[PDB]
Amino acid sequence: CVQIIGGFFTWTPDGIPTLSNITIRIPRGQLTMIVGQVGCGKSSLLLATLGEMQKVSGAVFWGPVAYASQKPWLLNATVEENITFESPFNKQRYKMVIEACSLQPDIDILPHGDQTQIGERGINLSGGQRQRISVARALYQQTNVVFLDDPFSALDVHLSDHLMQAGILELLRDDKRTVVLVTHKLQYLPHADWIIAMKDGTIQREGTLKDFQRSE
Ligand SMILES: Nc1ncnc2c1ncn2[C@@H]1O[C@H](COP(=O)(O)OP(=O)(O)OP(O)(O)=S)[C@@H](O)[C@H]1O
Repeated sequence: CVQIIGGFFTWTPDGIPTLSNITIRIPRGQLTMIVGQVGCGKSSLLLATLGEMQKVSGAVFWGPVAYASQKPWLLNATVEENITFESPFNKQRYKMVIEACSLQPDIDILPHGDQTQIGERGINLSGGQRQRISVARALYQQTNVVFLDDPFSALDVHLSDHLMQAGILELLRDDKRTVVLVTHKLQYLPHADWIIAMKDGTIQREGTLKDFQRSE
């Protein structure tokens, strides 16, 4: 599991802290949503769980962890390359990830059916395509933990439903990975195990769905 006790850090060598008194357990094989308002330390907590931000006074334990950031990024290479990301290619695995991301038709829409040279930052692609490619990169890698920083911001309702069904609840939940996804929707609340509510950089309440509905 991913254990955190006494969260405390900020974005400076000295200054007022934004991370304050966070204690969270992320057990294996469990969907964990993080919900809250705009500016409640969701992605900050994501990067702190990563070890990206060495906290001032606190303990954090859990490694190579797959992670798709909020702002999508690409390489100066092909689509297959960005989705493989220096990994030995697979037939069934890669085709599964391609189909489960609702990406094969739009991939075939491009001027080059595949191995198309993705431009610098993705000028000849749209935001939703970049996001789907990032989510495919995150899902395709073989690892224990996956983070997805709101992968449903530039997607429709149909594509988001198909992604959360085929790629998340059927493919991620298949191999029993520790999926930690942060977003704000309705369909995903009853599909997770632990609900995490954040307010002003503090965990307001914590627990499961029933422990959240039986509390204030
Ligand atoms: N890379 C960074 N460097 C310095 N400051 C940052 C950085 N990222 C975020 N911040 C600051 O940290 C504060 C909180 O940022 P976030 O944690 O990303 O907000 P959030 O609502 O919890 O998650 P979002 O909005 O979905 S990314 C913001 O006010 C930023 O000014």
